[PDB]
Amino acid sequence: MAAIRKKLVIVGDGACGKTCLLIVFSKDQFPEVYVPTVFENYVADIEVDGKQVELALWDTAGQEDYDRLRPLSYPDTDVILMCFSIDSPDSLENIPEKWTPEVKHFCPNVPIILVGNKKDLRNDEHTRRELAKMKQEPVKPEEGRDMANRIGAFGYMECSAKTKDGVREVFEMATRAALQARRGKKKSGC
Amino acid sequence: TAEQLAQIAAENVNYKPPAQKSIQEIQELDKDDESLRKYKEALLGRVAVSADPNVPNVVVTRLTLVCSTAPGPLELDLTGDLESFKKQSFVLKEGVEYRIKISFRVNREIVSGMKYIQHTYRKGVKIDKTDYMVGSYGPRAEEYEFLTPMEEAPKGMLARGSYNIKSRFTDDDRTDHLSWEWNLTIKKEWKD
Ligand SMILES: Nc1nc2c(ncn2[C@@H]2O[C@H](COP(=O)(O)OP(=O)(O)NP(=O)(O)O)[C@@H](O)[C@H]2O)c(=O)[nH]1
Ligand SMILES: *C/C=C(\C)CC/C=C(\C)CC/C=C(\C)CCC=C(C)C
Ligand SMILES: [Mg+2]
Repeated sequence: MAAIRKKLVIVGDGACGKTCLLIVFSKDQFPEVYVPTVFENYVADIEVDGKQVELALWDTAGQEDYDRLRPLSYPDTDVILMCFSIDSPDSLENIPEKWTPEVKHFCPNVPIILVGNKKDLRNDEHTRRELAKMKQEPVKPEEGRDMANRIGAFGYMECSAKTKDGVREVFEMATRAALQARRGKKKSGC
Repeated sequence: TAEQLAQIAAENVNYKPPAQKSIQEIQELDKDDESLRKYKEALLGRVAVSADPNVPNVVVTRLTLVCSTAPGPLELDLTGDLESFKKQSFVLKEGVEYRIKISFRVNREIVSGMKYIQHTYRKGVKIDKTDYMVGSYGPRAEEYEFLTPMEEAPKGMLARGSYNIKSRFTDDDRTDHLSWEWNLTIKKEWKD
């Protein structure tokens, strides 16, 4: 029954789908009415490569007025899911501006996985035309892919909390990366 | 050598810290939102704490060498007289694996980005800078442990001998929490 427990923290601008992803991972039913700002942390038993593993999951408040409060949950962290929304090129822009500096500063040698939220919106008309209202299109998978490369993530995984597509897969990658163990401090010193 | 100490020595973002903010100020933003109150409680957590500007916010208690081999436990008590570390030197066995464990108390406010910077000198030549992000912590009665990632002491004929160390703690605000020097000596074996 009992198992290895790995700590996982999820970061990203606000409006990117952090809380929803988590809800659906526990509850299994996408919020019908009301979305909490922050989901209470909890743990998920998940079975990966036929290994019983336990995953402590922390939602966060991505708004700037918590820039000081938020890092309280970084210590202990085994892996970081860094989120952006696929329907917001503005959130993807913020990845190497705000998120990875903060994370590479607070969790030096901790692996990251780039998580593109709300796939279901990539080919949704309303979305396509609201972005076009300001000369934008939804984020391309090949754009996200090299971001992951640019920030040096473990990998790039994309999903949709609403439709469930790829959510299961997202956390198995996280587990895979938590069970990884070879990093730092690059021979220094001496 | 003593000269080529400087070759050995040649083996050497930006995040920006948050606008300053008090715990009381934090607890009042979005006071309406029940999920956000609980989030705060999970991190701070269930209130209540000290607040008189007068005590320092962070106080570091011991720095300790964790390492299976070792025959004594090895510790710097950093509550006593830091002055008198200039007068003794710790042996560390060449080539061993160790971790460093730091105990400290946070009293009053959030420490943001606490770190431990450690400068190591020999024959007046700085030969290593190292720093471990200890990270962010809120105030609580119970003290905090923090272990650095595993490392190995160096070895060889050169590496054996006497080092002079300047350690300090700071944070993303540049608070000078503590500074001190001590001595280290690297030997073939442990003392005890
Ligand atoms: N279509 C679609 N909408 C989604 C998906 N995930 C989240 N949303 C929606 O987008 C909004 C963002 O919600 P949320 O999940 O709270 O993201 P967040 O990053 O937690 N925001 P906050 O920082 O404010 O807590 C919600 O209104 C939710 O309905 C998804 O996969 N598909
Ligand atoms: C090539 C480098 C040589 C020859 C010397 C480098 C040796 C170093 C940097 C040892 C310093 C490491 C120390 C002092 C860690 C111990 C810390 C505690 C016991 C708290
Ligand atoms: Mg949220």
